[PDB]
Amino acid sequence: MVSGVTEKQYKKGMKKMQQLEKNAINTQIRREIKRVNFQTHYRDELLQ
Amino acid sequence: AISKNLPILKNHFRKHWQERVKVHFDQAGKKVSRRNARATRAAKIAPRPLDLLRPVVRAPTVKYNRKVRAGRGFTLAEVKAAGLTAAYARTIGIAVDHRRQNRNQEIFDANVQRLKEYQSKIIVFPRNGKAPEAEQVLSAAATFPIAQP
Amino acid sequence: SEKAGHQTSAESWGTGRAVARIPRVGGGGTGRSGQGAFGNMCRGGRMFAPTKTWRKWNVKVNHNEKRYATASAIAATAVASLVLARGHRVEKIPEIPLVVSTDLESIQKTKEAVAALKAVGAHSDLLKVLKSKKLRAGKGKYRNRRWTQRRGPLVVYAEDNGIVKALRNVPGVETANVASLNLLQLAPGAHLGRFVIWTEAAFTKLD
Amino acid sequence: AKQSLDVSSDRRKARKAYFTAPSSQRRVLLSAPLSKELRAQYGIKALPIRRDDEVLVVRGSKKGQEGKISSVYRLKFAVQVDKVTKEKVNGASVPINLHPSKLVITKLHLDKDRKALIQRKGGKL
Amino acid sequence: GKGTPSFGKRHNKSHTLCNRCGRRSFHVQKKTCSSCGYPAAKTRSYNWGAKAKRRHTTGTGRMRYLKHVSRRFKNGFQTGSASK
Amino acid sequence: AAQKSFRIKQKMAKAKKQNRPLPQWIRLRTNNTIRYNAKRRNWRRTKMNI
Amino acid sequence: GVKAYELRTKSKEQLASQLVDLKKELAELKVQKLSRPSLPKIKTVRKSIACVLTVINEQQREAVRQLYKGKKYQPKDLRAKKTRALRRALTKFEASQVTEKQRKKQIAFPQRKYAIKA
RNA sequence: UUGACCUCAAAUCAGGUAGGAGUACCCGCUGAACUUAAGCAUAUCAAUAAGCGGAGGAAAAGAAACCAACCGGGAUUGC
RNA sequence: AUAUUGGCGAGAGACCGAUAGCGAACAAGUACAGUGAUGGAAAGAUGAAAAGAACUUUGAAAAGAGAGUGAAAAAGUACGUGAAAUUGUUGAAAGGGAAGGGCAUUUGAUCAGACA
RNA sequence: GUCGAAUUUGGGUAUAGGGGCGAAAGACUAAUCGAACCAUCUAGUAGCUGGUUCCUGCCGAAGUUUCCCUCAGGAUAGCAG
RNA sequence: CGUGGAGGUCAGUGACGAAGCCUAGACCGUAAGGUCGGGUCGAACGGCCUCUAGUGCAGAUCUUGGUGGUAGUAGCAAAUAUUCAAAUGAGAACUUUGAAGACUGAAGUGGGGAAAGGUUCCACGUCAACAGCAGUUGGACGUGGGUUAGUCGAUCCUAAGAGAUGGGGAAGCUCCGUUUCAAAGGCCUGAUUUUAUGCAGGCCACCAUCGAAAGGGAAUCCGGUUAAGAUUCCGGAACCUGG
RNA sequence: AAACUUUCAACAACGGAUCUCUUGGUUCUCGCAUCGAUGAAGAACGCAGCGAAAUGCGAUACGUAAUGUGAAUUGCAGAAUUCCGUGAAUCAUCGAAUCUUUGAACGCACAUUGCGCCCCUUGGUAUUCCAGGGGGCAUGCCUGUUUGAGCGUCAU
Ligand SMILES: [Zn+2]
Repeated sequence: MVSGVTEKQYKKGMKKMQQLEKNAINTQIRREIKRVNFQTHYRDELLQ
Repeated sequence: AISKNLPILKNHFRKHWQERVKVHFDQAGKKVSRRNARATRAAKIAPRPLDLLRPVVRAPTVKYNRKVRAGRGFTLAEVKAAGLTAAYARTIGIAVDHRRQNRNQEIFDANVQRLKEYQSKIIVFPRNGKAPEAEQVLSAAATFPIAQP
Repeated sequence: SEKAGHQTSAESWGTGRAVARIPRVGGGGTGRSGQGAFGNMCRGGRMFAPTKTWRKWNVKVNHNEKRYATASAIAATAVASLVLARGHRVEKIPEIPLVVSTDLESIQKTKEAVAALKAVGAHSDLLKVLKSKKLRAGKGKYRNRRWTQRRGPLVVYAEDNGIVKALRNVPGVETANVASLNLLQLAPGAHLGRFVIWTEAAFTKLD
Repeated sequence: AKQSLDVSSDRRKARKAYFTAPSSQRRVLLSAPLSKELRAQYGIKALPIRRDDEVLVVRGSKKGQEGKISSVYRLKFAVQVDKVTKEKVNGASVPINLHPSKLVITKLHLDKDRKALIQRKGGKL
Repeated sequence: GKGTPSFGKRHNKSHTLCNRCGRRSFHVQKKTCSSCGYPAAKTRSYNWGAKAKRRHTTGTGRMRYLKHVSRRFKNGFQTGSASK
Repeated sequence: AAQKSFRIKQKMAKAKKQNRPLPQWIRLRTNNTIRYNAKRRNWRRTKMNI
Repeated sequence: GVKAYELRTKSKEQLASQLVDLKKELAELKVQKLSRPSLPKIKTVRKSIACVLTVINEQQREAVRQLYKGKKYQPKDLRAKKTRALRRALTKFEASQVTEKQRKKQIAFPQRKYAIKA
């Protein structure tokens, strides 16, 4: 209470804080999704 | 490859030659530095010149034979003939070479006159802690230049 | 920087995989591991022919050609059709090889000098300058080239006594000595003609 | 123009050296001129700004409003004036952040070490 | 299986913390850290690891003492009382 | 583990005290670029390799 | 809140007595800080302790300085902290040493001053 | 019996010093192959990279057992 | 005299201008991966000033619609302008196993020019 | 299939790359082995594949000779501007 | 023709709206492209003579970023199995309680632990995200509390082994070897307090050190207690070591 | 015929291009020479009235002393005329100090917050036992002091 934020501002700060934490997660998944499935030594169990 | 009528040319850029390139952009800056050094030296030696008195010598070859030039320094015989000492000479603005032997008289009588003129033409102050100061001229190889015979 | 683009260990994966053959970063746990590298095409890669330092920045010119051009540019001053084409407002000038007294080399203030250049008829060129101060176009004005003026008269002397200090501040006006005359002051942008103001003790020294 | 090698004509350095400037250089950057009567009385044009000085505004939407300084906020590069405030929509008030260049001093909060400052500048009593 | 099973038998470390760089590099069957031979007096560094020679070299840390020497030289390594 | 050392425990304590959000009053400062805590860590996602 | 200009005067025992009460003050403030959100007095106390301790050591240092005064070897804490090299290097005496030959030469044939004009 | 000498040791003896970091430049050792040769092995890349040792603000070199074959020059360094 | 892609301090550029330029304009050798050696990112801009939407009302709440601040919310922290792919609503039009195009004209829509 | 033994197994420990270990399959050596992984030399070379960015105008071919460890390539004369 | 920047010039345009962007609206040019009107928007930008380049993309299994059709599709199908009422709540197939039915069936779906993890433990509050449906629930989110040892273990010993010294090698980073070809060391009486040693008064010839939370090993039990700790705390009753 | 599909425009969306900006880089130039056993570089841990970082710092802990400046810090709370002054301040300057555990790292060891020894001192009935506080114990090498060895060697 003394150090600035009251309860409703704690709520309104937490919400946007969480949101900006989730935005970056959506971005990281998008920007990794291409070269996450890129296997160095996949064996391809098929010859005949 | 080899393509047409063009000269054979040797170009020595097979080594990692880009590690070693010296491009002299400095050429205008270190000229300034050299001048400033000359200048502050001129004050650290306040009446004296920057350069010493050097002698004339035949430039050695069949090619440069006819062209005399400034050498390193005077010889002990030339000094002795000039009524001087090899150790007082260096205190005043004279160079000396202990290696150069002289076999020619036309040069001896020249580098002796260069030392007779010098002593007549300079002013030497007594040795103390407030020695007087008159003036500052910088090129004894330009007031005692080197003309050909 | 010579190590631009090559701050990276990257070797191709090759055929077999459904990707190109460009070098590719390796590892995991980030977005770069797999990305391309070592290329002109590749983001985070180098450029084509990185601009090297050794390059003819400065150019030789033959001394007599420089002198030929400087004399030509000195001559074009005397021609008012070129002076006026080049930009200068001289329509109300008495005569064009404009000479004044050599008591101009000795005045020290600036209020005393602009009063002279207004008197011999250069007021319009100075106005032209200080009415032309516009802003530069593009990415030069955050490379220490914010402003642009138009150029002004060129005052020519024989022995500076305060005049150069005086006219150091007025916009556009340049000063020179008859010896050490500069082509970049006489033919700017390669445009012959420049409103020069000579002193009689300079004009005589020219011959 | 300039003539020295020690001072720069460089935008970038000159801007960094303003925004990262400490609170001791921000004392003299936040200076402000004096009214004509005070230029007469004390023989100066301008002084740095101090709390408890009394002031006038000559440029802005709040021109002509006088006031006394409430606080010099030398991190925002601003001053805050008493009697110069907006009623925020709730009914609270907030003072407007000024800049001292846009002001002029009407009356001076004197002190030793300002009397001295004036006397070195060439002022009066 | 050489994969998904044999990742299951992975529960004993071949590495733990060095007392000189503080990262998990101290091989313990042999007692030498792999980023700065710890028992060794010299710090491991090779001029092919020019990136590694940025992650550990001077300027990386606090520079408790060395940050002040250019301040001390400028003043001439003076000493004693500050002033009046 | 349970039968652990002290170096380990001390590091775990640090990682605990680091595992808090961002204090909201940080966000109200006058020139602030810090919206959240990006060095955040929880035992499900990322293991700290000590 | 106290000030060292009025602590240099006092004695070692008065300063210790001025310290072991600041410590009680800080002790009780670290208790009151639990039944209260903010106790800012606990900073001015914590800096005051240091203002005392600096004084104590700067009194106990001068007493050793003017004990090892006029002595060839004094402790390393009190010795200079120049760089290692500037302590390992030579002194202005050791470096100004010259053979008798050289000084004989120098008072005989010193570097004169001169100038080139008639 | 004792006192010397020489040599070798010991001491938490008095006083000192060296070790490691950095390393663009510098001094030495050690030392490759890709590559070029339209093949390749001598060769070249290269008396390079890598590895090692060691100093400074510059280092190294330096006042001739030198250049030369001149009517002879005159430490070294660099352009 | 010479060297100097290192360190300390200074000055500048016909250089890059946030996929560029140092890998890093930002809490970057950071987060993160790997046993380890090592690898190694992304990410700048509200506005002059937070004046950062008091208050009313529906709603479980987010939020919405009114109000209001502002020069401007077609600047509401997902905030400079805000392109394209892609998408929704509206309007016009056509449409038998493709669509689109070229020449020529009808019909419709739009523009033209006054030659007052 | 074998299931009291040439058994199974944790932990500690030794062996490290032209080297280890191998009841031997060229098998295993951190999803990697007819020579691991990391970085550097390294923008390795490629007579070989792929691509190579604005308009109009004027002129406009060759696949043929000779030599080459030459035959998916160069030099050479020709053609062309 | 066009692009980024440079020198001259139009005393060039511009907050009375520059640049940029949309415009089956207009003009010019064969064309590259240029110009205009409208809307949007908000701070710098152009024509001309010349200079200069990191100067013009439909392509490269191109690089980075982003977005689509397929597609509300494949499909969320092992582990025998769920149901009724009530309470809570905005809201209940999934939360809580109760009743029923059933499973693991003691080589377990129980009770503890080693490695490993690291606060996931417990409580209070809470649902934007996570729990590939839901969610009032939670190993999630927010705030906090929490791990008590003379006897359990580490610590001590040594195994396989690792590894300094002295020494010897090596250009050198470092290697061999581990008692070796070393002058390798303390400990006790008289001397009774000077305790420094005269002798003493002789004792192997040793001679680093690290290395096992499963080997060796000095000593502990009951009951009770907490939201979460206990062979640790409380109470009682005991033991070992060193003094 | 509507739905549907396609094309164009308006408005709204997704997305973050272009335009403008730039406390950043890069390159050139000039000047200077300044790490460490007086314990460096680097690491671990911890420190603020409310901070996880970055920056600073070390149990004297986003700092003390000293010097200059001469009234702020400001996110909030707290301080407040000491403000015509030995004096504000995340100020600047910096010459006095502190400087945990470490690290060449130095008592031995270190996957241990492990085990010692000497001196002074205090307490417990205590030169010997336990504990607390303060200060020391590394190796190679040199100059010198002290002690000692060797039928190596001299004189007696
Ligand atoms: Zn380490």
